[PDB]
Amino acid sequence: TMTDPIADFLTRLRNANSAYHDEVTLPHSKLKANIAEILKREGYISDYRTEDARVGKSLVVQLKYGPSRERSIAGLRRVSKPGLRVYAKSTNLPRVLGGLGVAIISTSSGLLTDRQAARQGVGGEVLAYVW
Amino acid sequence: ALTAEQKKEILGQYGLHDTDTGSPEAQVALLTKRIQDLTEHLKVHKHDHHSRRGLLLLVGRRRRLLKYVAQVDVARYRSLIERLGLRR
Amino acid sequence: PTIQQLVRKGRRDKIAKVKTAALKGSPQRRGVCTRVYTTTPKKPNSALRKVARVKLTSQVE
RNA sequence: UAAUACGUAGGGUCCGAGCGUUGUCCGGAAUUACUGGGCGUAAAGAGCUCGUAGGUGGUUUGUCGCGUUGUUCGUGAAAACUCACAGCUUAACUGUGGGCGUGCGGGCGAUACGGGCAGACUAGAGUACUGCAGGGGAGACUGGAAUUCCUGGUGUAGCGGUGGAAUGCGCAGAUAUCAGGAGGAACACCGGUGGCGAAGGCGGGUCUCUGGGCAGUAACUGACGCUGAGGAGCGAAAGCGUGGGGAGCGAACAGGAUUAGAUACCCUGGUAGUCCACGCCGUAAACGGUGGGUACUAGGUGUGGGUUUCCUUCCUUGGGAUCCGUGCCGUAGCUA
RNA sequence: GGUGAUGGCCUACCAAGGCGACGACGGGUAGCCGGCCUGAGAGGGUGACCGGCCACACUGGGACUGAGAUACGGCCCAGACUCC
Ligand SMILES: [Mg+2]
Ligand SMILES: [Mg+2]
Ligand SMILES: [Mg+2]
Ligand SMILES: [Mg+2]
Ligand SMILES: [Mg+2]
Ligand SMILES: [Mg+2]
Ligand SMILES: [Mg+2]
Ligand SMILES: [Mg+2]
Ligand SMILES: [Mg+2]
Ligand SMILES: [Mg+2]
Ligand SMILES: [Mg+2]
Ligand SMILES: [Mg+2]
Ligand SMILES: [Mg+2]
Ligand SMILES: [Mg+2]
Ligand SMILES: [Mg+2]
Ligand SMILES: [Mg+2]
Ligand SMILES: [Mg+2]
Ligand SMILES: [Mg+2]
Ligand SMILES: [Mg+2]
Ligand SMILES: [Mg+2]
Ligand SMILES: [Mg+2]
Ligand SMILES: [Mg+2]
Ligand SMILES: [Mg+2]
Ligand SMILES: [Mg+2]
Ligand SMILES: [Mg+2]
Ligand SMILES: [Mg+2]
Ligand SMILES: [Mg+2]
Ligand SMILES: [Mg+2]
Ligand SMILES: [Mg+2]
Ligand SMILES: [Mg+2]
Ligand SMILES: [Mg+2]
Ligand SMILES: [Mg+2]
Ligand SMILES: [Mg+2]
Ligand SMILES: [Mg+2]
Ligand SMILES: [Mg+2]
Ligand SMILES: [Mg+2]
Ligand SMILES: [Mg+2]
Ligand SMILES: [Mg+2]
Ligand SMILES: [Mg+2]
Ligand SMILES: [Mg+2]
Ligand SMILES: [Mg+2]
Ligand SMILES: [Mg+2]
Ligand SMILES: [Mg+2]
Ligand SMILES: [Mg+2]
Ligand SMILES: [Mg+2]
Ligand SMILES: [Mg+2]
Ligand SMILES: [Mg+2]
Ligand SMILES: [Mg+2]
Ligand SMILES: [Mg+2]
Ligand SMILES: [Mg+2]
Ligand SMILES: [Mg+2]
Ligand SMILES: [Mg+2]
Ligand SMILES: [Mg+2]
Ligand SMILES: [Mg+2]
Ligand SMILES: [Mg+2]
Ligand SMILES: [Mg+2]
Ligand SMILES: [Mg+2]
Ligand SMILES: [Mg+2]
Ligand SMILES: [Mg+2]
Ligand SMILES: [Mg+2]
Ligand SMILES: [Mg+2]
Ligand SMILES: [Mg+2]
Ligand SMILES: [Mg+2]
Repeated sequence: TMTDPIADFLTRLRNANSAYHDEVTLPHSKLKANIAEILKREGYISDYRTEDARVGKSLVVQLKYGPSRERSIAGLRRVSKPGLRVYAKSTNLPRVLGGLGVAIISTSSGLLTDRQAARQGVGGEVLAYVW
Repeated sequence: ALTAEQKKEILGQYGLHDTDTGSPEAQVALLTKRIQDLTEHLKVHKHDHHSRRGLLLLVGRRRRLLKYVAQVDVARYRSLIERLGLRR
Repeated sequence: PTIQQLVRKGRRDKIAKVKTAALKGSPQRRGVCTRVYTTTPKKPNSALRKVARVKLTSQVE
């Protein structure tokens, strides 16, 4: 049972990075689209896209790798999952790699990066710790 | 099992129209007729645990479909229950 | 252990293997000697030590 | 018997107006693993299923925002901790008002995700159209070879047995061997690292009723999904009840033998059971020592199942593609 | 009917229910808390003093006084203890 689309998408991304893929195909969703917004604007995924398939709209992810073959994303771990969900206050926003990482936070405006949320003073739910 | 002639007949007089087959009502009708015939047979053949497993599987399927129907629309659910004689 | 199991059962901490049962949590007990004798330690170390059997205020032998 | 570990000495070490012992409690103890554990064998996946409650959800179209954060004033006693200042000659102490005070209240303004509410769609799931292979399951029917036994011939001194021998059965005619008859259990070859079954496990055929799994058309329902505490059903063999059956095999039990000793290994036999019918009991190293389900991730070598399509002889493990199950070896990773 | 104040606080009659596996009722433990010790932390332990509340006054009960009684050195009764 696909009981966590976000987790499955992140697992697919990290697995594709490990297997040295170029394109990852997933069913398309609004949450997937906006999360791709976040990651692409941060510069972790070279570029996304949404297409049309036999049944439902999907998406393909284009990654990058460091100039010396370097992996673009090192580790991917979900934080707030079905059952165990995690939130944060305006002051206790999570710190990843001492700021070297990006944590996806759901705030009133939408999903914004950790720095955006910290500067805006807004908070919400942290989605994934990307490094 | 139910063969072509009466399976078509049951689809015909129990479906919304004469084309649809995958309706929950068609599902329940087929399941009920099969279970009645099969319980008639099992009252003769006693220790066929292998097929009473399918018994329980079909019963679970019936109950799951009935839960779905009662959750979605109660009027049709109760009408079907009454017109087929099921206790629940 | 899944979160629902944790909620269902609660996490139990170790039950302390309390030593020195005689003082029952006291740093001291006073007693009266009943006998004086000697005993032989286990196989690795052999000797003739002096041990005393004492009656305690907590009535433990 | 020649101690840096006992005691004495010196010398040295830590500490100090206190120094040790003991005892309670936290820590390292991530040694109850939320942060932040593991389950193959080191301790652990139950024996396997359906499935109630609970826990959880495959999509987008829509509002209320009760899960949520959003800010404003509005509570949070003093005392204690943290910052700074202030003085007791510095000294503990307090002279000092700020600052601290991790939770709770309503009013003002948000909707991204996270529930219920709401109508619609289908990539899960499910049925529907036609095919498929199969030791799947239950009842009944039936054939064969063989053991054993009864009867009857031919037929002669042994037959059988183990490392050897006697218990054993024979001169009342053994063994063998041939005719006939009886009857119970089980089906070699097919038959394999193969089928199916959720799991135990299941195969000589025939018929009867019937379950499960898979392929193409994708017609239809449309968030029905997943798994499951308790509960309940299934569940090898051994064992028990009742009544049948009881060839072979064979615990226990007798004898023969080896052995110092054999209440065993071996031999002669041989009762439970082994089979039928219905009830029971529910444990196995019930193992793949790995719970179930979904998604993703280089290959190589085979089986079986079903599909298509082309060299096209269109014969053909000729070639391509597809999906299901099934053996072994292997990268990256993981792992003691 | 009763209370300074609603209410099974007490009484009568009606109905059979209420509490229960998001742990009732049962058993052992023990004053709660701001706090004290520990730990980077979450957390664990714990309730010295001070302080905010609670309950107790030889053991069991009850009531008077009033704005105010669990009435510690206020009252009555019963048991124990000591004494005249
Ligand atoms: Mg969605
Ligand atoms: Mg987690
Ligand atoms: Mg069939
Ligand atoms: Mg010496
Ligand atoms: Mg010494
Ligand atoms: Mg010294
Ligand atoms: Mg300690
Ligand atoms: Mg652990
Ligand atoms: Mg082990
Ligand atoms: Mg286990
Ligand atoms: Mg068991
Ligand atoms: Mg608001
Ligand atoms: Mg406010
Ligand atoms: Mg306030
Ligand atoms: Mg103050
Ligand atoms: Mg401090
Ligand atoms: Mg000063
Ligand atoms: Mg201050
Ligand atoms: Mg704290
Ligand atoms: Mg729901
Ligand atoms: Mg439509
Ligand atoms: Mg479907
Ligand atoms: Mg077949
Ligand atoms: Mg049967
Ligand atoms: Mg004869
Ligand atoms: Mg013969
Ligand atoms: Mg359609
Ligand atoms: Mg379940
Ligand atoms: Mg359920
Ligand atoms: Mg259970
Ligand atoms: Mg349960
Ligand atoms: Mg049962
Ligand atoms: Mg039962
Ligand atoms: Mg058996
Ligand atoms: Mg048996
Ligand atoms: Mg017996
Ligand atoms: Mg029996
Ligand atoms: Mg019998
Ligand atoms: Mg017989
Ligand atoms: Mg024997
Ligand atoms: Mg013997
Ligand atoms: Mg025998
Ligand atoms: Mg067991
Ligand atoms: Mg087995
Ligand atoms: Mg299992
Ligand atoms: Mg799984
Ligand atoms: Mg390999
Ligand atoms: Mg590697
Ligand atoms: Mg009134
Ligand atoms: Mg009342
Ligand atoms: Mg009344
Ligand atoms: Mg108390
Ligand atoms: Mg505190
Ligand atoms: Mg800590
Ligand atoms: Mg802690
Ligand atoms: Mg406390
Ligand atoms: Mg005070
Ligand atoms: Mg106090
Ligand atoms: Mg008060
Ligand atoms: Mg009292
Ligand atoms: Mg009083
Ligand atoms: Mg007093
Ligand atoms: Mg007095």
